[PDB]
Amino acid sequence: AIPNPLLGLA
Amino acid sequence: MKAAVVTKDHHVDVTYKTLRSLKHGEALLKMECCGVCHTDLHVKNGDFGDKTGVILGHEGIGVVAEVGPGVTSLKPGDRASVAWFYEGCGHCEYCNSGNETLCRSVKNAGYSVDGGMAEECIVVADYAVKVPDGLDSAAASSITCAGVTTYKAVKLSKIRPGQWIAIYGLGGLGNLALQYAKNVFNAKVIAIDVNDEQLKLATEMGADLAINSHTEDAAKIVQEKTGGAHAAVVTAVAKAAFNSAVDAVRAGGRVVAVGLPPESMSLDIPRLVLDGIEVVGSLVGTRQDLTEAFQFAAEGKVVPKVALRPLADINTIFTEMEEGKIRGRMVIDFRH
Amino acid sequence: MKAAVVTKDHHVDVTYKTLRSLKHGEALLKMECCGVCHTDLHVKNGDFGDKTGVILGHEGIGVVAEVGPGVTSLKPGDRASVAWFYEGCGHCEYCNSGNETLCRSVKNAGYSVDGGMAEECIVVADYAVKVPDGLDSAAASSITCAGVTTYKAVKLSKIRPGQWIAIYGLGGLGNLALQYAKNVFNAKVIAIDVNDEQLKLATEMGADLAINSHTEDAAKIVQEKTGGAHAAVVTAVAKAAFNSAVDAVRAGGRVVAVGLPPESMSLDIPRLVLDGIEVVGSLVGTRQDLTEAFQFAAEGKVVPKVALRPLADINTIFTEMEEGKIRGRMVIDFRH
Amino acid sequence: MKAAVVTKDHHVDVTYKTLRSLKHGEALLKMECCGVCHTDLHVKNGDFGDKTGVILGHEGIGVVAEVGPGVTSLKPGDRASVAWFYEGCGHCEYCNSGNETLCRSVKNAGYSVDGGMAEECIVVADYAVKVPDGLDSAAASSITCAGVTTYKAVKLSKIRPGQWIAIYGLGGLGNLALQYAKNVFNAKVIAIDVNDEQLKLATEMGADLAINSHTEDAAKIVQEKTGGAHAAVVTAVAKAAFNSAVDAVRAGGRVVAVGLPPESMSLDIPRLVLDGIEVVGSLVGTRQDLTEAFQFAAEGKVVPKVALRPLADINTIFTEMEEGKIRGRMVIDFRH
Amino acid sequence: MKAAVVTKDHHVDVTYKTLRSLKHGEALLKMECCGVCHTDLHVKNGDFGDKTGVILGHEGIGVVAEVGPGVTSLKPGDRASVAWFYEGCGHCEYCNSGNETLCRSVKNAGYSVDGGMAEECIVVADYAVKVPDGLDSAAASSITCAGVTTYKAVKLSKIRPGQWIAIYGLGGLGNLALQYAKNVFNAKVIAIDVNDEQLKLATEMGADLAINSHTEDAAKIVQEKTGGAHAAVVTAVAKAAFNSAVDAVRAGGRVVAVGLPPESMSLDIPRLVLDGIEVVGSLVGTRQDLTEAFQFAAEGKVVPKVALRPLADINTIFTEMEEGKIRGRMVIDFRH
Ligand SMILES: NC(=O)c1ccc[n+]([C@@H]2O[C@H](COP(=O)([O-])OP(=O)(O)OC[C@H]3O[C@@H](n4cnc5c(N)ncnc54)[C@H](O)[C@@H]3O)[C@@H](O)[C@H]2O)c1
Ligand SMILES: NC(=O)c1ccc[n+]([C@@H]2O[C@H](COP(=O)([O-])OP(=O)(O)OC[C@H]3O[C@@H](n4cnc5c(N)ncnc54)[C@H](O)[C@@H]3O)[C@@H](O)[C@H]2O)c1
Ligand SMILES: NC(=O)c1ccc[n+]([C@@H]2O[C@H](COP(=O)([O-])OP(=O)(O)OC[C@H]3O[C@@H](n4cnc5c(N)ncnc54)[C@H](O)[C@@H]3O)[C@@H](O)[C@H]2O)c1
Ligand SMILES: NC(=O)c1ccc[n+]([C@@H]2O[C@H](COP(=O)([O-])OP(=O)(O)OC[C@H]3O[C@@H](n4cnc5c(N)ncnc54)[C@H](O)[C@@H]3O)[C@@H](O)[C@H]2O)c1
Ligand SMILES: [Zn+2]
Ligand SMILES: [Zn+2]
Ligand SMILES: [Zn+2]
Ligand SMILES: [Zn+2]
Ligand SMILES: [Zn+2]
Ligand SMILES: [Zn+2]
Ligand SMILES: [Zn+2]
Ligand SMILES: [Zn+2]
Repeated sequence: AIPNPLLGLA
Repeated sequence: MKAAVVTKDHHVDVTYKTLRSLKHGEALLKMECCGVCHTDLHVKNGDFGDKTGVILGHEGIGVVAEVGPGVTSLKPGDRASVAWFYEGCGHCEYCNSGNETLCRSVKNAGYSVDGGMAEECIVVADYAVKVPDGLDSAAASSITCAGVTTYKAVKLSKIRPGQWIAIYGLGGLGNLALQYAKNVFNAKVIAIDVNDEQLKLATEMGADLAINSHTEDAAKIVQEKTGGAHAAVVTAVAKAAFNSAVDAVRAGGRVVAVGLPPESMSLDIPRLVLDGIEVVGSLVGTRQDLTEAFQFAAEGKVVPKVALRPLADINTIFTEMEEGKIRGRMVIDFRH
Repeated sequence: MKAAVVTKDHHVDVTYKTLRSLKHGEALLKMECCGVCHTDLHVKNGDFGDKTGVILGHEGIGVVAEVGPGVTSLKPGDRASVAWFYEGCGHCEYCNSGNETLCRSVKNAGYSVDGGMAEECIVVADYAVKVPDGLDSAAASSITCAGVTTYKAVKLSKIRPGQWIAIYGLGGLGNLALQYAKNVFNAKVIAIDVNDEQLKLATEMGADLAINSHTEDAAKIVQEKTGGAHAAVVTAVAKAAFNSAVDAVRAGGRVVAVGLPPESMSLDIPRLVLDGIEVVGSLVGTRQDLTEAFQFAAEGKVVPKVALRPLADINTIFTEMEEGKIRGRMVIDFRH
Repeated sequence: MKAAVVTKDHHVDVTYKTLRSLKHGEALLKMECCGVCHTDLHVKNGDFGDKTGVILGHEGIGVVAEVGPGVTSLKPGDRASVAWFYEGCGHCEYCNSGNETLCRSVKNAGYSVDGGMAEECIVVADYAVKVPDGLDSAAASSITCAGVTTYKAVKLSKIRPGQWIAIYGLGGLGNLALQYAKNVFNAKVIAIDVNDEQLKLATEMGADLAINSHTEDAAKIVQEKTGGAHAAVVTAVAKAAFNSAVDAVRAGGRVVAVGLPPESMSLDIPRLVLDGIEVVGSLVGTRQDLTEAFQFAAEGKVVPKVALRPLADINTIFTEMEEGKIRGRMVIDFRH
Repeated sequence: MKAAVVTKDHHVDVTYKTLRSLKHGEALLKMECCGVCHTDLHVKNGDFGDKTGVILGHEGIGVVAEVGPGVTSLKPGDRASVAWFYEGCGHCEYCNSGNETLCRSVKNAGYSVDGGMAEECIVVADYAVKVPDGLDSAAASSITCAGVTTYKAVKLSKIRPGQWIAIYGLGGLGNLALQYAKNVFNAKVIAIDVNDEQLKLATEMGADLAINSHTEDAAKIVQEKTGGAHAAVVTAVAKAAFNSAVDAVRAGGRVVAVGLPPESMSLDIPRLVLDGIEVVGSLVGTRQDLTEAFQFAAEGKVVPKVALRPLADINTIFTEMEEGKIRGRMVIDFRH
């Protein structure tokens, strides 16, 4: 988000 | 039915839940067992954001009890799996290029959708890979994450037969990485861990060399004894192993990062450049990777070390895991 | 003859040097040009160990004056080059697999063997790659390190046509990296530097986007404007660029490390793993890489930014380099 | 509505058709355009078995008029495509590894399912790739098979920038192969055909060399002028072109077969072995390949040569195609 | 010294010769063993043109008796090999990219330069790969061509562990291809030959399936039993095996051509394209390939089947070869 491992995923 | 649910204070509450009805494309699994992954531990501790309320687990093996509208990939009676890669979008730059686990709309069991550490689990049928007939359910649970991840990691490492691969962290993943590296990819293996008991297991299973990285300088020993590993797979839960791996490979060597400690690794830039080192992250495996990983276990080329536990033991298991007391995998057994 | 010689106090002694007679396989070049590389700066500063006494230079272009016994690859009158890759062993796991710059017995001009920043230079004939007729000597000097290295780095980055590549550090290497990426590999390019004059030149040469990473958050902007770069090439002389590059690529993206600051980069492990990032070092290029890189410059597909200086200016040039006052390359001119 | 339907005597009847209702996952396209591909000619001639009764066409561009149950990937008003790769299974060794066009359960538009050479067409929504805003429908139609196929073929050829690629057959596919090779992959191109008008157009569009293989010994001329091509793409409808390409490459070179004459090619075995030649088949492109191919056309990097025709001209077009009188593509236009 | 010399009527004359003095970079080997390769048969038959007068042999193992000027890579007493790849130029597009066997200036022992089927052999020291101490000379002779070639071919096939590979021609090369495929690359193997005796031996050494291609439709059986081989390696001396392999592989499968019959193979174009088949030629191995191949034999992972014969038997041996009567390799023994 970005980056933001895993949490940033849609 | 009973479910392992993440609590606000980073424990697990065994909770009664009633699952919703199936939608189009979904299936209901009656669970036989579910492995406990160290990723479940990261998730419940909040390393990847707060997921209070989520049902844990993505090493799930279940039997199809019911299928929803439109489902042809599964039928009642099939044994199918609940893996970290629970659903990809199926139509993007990652999904269509053979890189589906990197899908940016991915749903992950035990994290962003309810997982398989419960008596029942709703799966998306086309993404719930079937278990081959010749493989017992407890063993299959380990392949569902620990096995497919390390199978793919070694594949991605580009290790060739006869070459040296350093495996850091010989836990649930690492013990299977050793087995895949040795028995399937025909590599020579250095097993590296801070725990002598994990190393004993590695040696029993044919590790060519074993090193305690707490009491020995691992990279120095690898360099001395092998001329530097051609590749490394790092499944450890501490940054020191990732740092050591960079120094343990020979020039041109590839380090495959697999473990997920909430830390940063350090790469000496001149070392990285002047010795042409490569460092790459690997994320579970595609559905085809899992199918292949399952088949190797079905034919006995790898043999997951497992111990069966009741659901009520889940918090205790996480304590054993934290304290480095687990050997191989602990598997929640739901069976009658 | 006059040579640039490293001193104990990390300066350059422009002094008198006399070359020995040739051995079997060698040739004597009368030098025309030698580019000044930032690697020369690291060397004289002691970053790779004390090399007091060595003649610097590995962007050398010269004319063969004499050949030693057994030499058939060069003849008097040929224009040939003195590159970082001065000699490899020709028979090892690296040399025979298409990875010769990683040879562990490599000799490097201006470091472990006398380089080309002098009026004369002894080369190993079969390793002194020839300059093609259509390429002027000053431009060719830049291709001899800055050009071949970045040509190869972009190649190794796996960037495909129409994809986004982030180039960090727009100096001698970086400006040529931009030109190769854009004009040869047909990528879209983000140019990133802390120096506005370097960015002005990058935009002038077709950079699609330009960011000052000292005043702006480069990774954030790359993410916002492009969706994340498919690849990155880091030719900067500071760890911050390497750290930013890691965050500027999209999932599965590859960061190619080229710069050599005596520092460590930091790589967040969950980012590396969960987003499948790759970080790889690249080291100059093979003789075939250089041949190909020269030919692009000969056909005008890349145009080295060069300024000619007398050998006496070498210490001043290094100050200019340190201070970020060079557009492209300074080139020592020995032509009378 | 009106559709181009294959007859038992290998002609087309423009016929009255009423499409069935949409099922789950499907969408109804009102067609704007449909390119005529030489594959449509093979199909109607029975080269791939008797397909009497099928609606032809897989260079289709249409606007979504209606979506069936569960469809979220398309909505009314969207412009989407009907390609050869009309539907894959999504879960097999080919689909999950980035090789989806090789899916053994594939449905192919204009062959094994009704295609887009009709006023309306039913598509499977997740497999009907959207057309980018900046690209006119007629041009898009060409990219939908001729463009994506040759983009992918050049990609698969492994041609590197500055290298020589020999393109055989400069027709609908071949002309676009030239444009992708030159304008996108930065290759030098030899265009080879038996038709001077095709060659004249190729030269106009930047082909470096042009050879009429009815008047010259193509492979010999390639060898003499270039040292042998680094790669070849064969989009010709005659086995002689495939045989020639194998002779026209240099050692280590790759021939990519694309054309579908119902004939066998011949390979000299000692030539194949002693010169390390590679021959590989390429089949359209994945959904990601098409997306990428479309984007190049949207940005004007390739420009399909097209001529618009009413559906009533289909048989005439096929005669023109047989007689080799088409420059680029003929496109059936359904627009007012 | 005695040498196997090719005659004008395609026989061998055992001829007394006095070798010339060593040049710079050369060494003199006193030969211990030289295997008889079917390539020697092709050569003496004139299949590659008239080579009357050449000494045969490129599976040679000898002890260095003398080194010429400048030699440091070998010293008296060393055991070194005389392989097909006798010398490459060292500086070209093939030599520097990891593809040295394709060098267009290559010298081939027993073909374009005197080979090792003689009591003495002059070698180019830097290209005469040393034999590891743990490997007996007779075994080593087979690895020198049969072994390295098939090691490399299987490597080039891209066969992955657990996958099916079809090996055609279970002779000198073929039996070692089976061993490398099985014991080194962990593949499942279909052994295919016209000779039941070769097939019995293949099965004895672990071939998973065995088919006699004279009495059975090999491709049809492969398809039925395995779903199609993931890859094929064709080491047969007849075109029918190359033709069959094309139909034996699954879609996306790779056929590696190794055998050198003076014939052509036929390749159905729709099959090649619509099933994405790959056909590639493989040519011996690089010096690194040979080094690795030797190590596998030194460690007992492959065990060449050899029978010792005096030089006088050479013509009889070629007759046995023609008639398909050799299991493994016949090895000319010069020792004692
Ligand atoms: N990339 C993926 O797809 C993926 C998949 C599954 C798990 N993981 C991650 O892999 C990691 C391990 O998973 P697990 O289930 O095998 O955990 P585990 O608890 O079973 O094993 C952890 C091992 O790491 C070892 N270790 C700790 N510090 C070390 C050090 N400094 N050097 C070497 N070894 C050290 C421990 O002794 C133990 O043996 C976790 O972070 C998990 O989240 C990643
Ligand atoms: N890997 C190889 O084979 C190879 C070959 C040649 C040079 N190098 C190394 O590459 C590096 C650059 O060489 P050069 O000759 O182009 O140096 P240069 O002095 O000409 O250019 C250096 C550039 O880095 C920029 N820079 C400084 N800090 C930055 C930051 N935080 N972010 C972005 N950019 C920043 C400067 O503004 C300047 O434009 C040196 O370390 C050199 O030793 C490596
Ligand atoms: N592999 C795939 O995915 C794919 C996709 C589309 C089309 N195709 C096939 O590609 C082939 C060409 O399609 P097209 O639409 O471009 O046909 P086209 O009719 O537009 O062009 C055919 C070209 O081949 C040329 N040609 C004929 N004989 C030749 C020879 N001996 N040497 C060189 N050139 C010669 C003709 O002059 C013409 O220029 C057809 O067989 C078609 O079915 C394959
Ligand atoms: N590509 C290379 O670098 C390389 C290296 C060495 C040898 N070769 C070539 O490989 C081939 C074999 O060499 P070899 O020493 O193993 O010969 P060999 O005589 O020992 O083995 C020949 C085998 O081919 C079998 N065979 C004949 N016809 C067949 C058919 N129709 N189908 C299946 N099998 C059939 C024979 O039964 C025999 O088992 C020769 O052509 C040789 O020139 C190539
Ligand atoms: Zn897990
Ligand atoms: Zn996706
Ligand atoms: Zn340099
Ligand atoms: Zn070397
Ligand atoms: Zn088509
Ligand atoms: Zn499929
Ligand atoms: Zn041979
Ligand atoms: Zn060469």
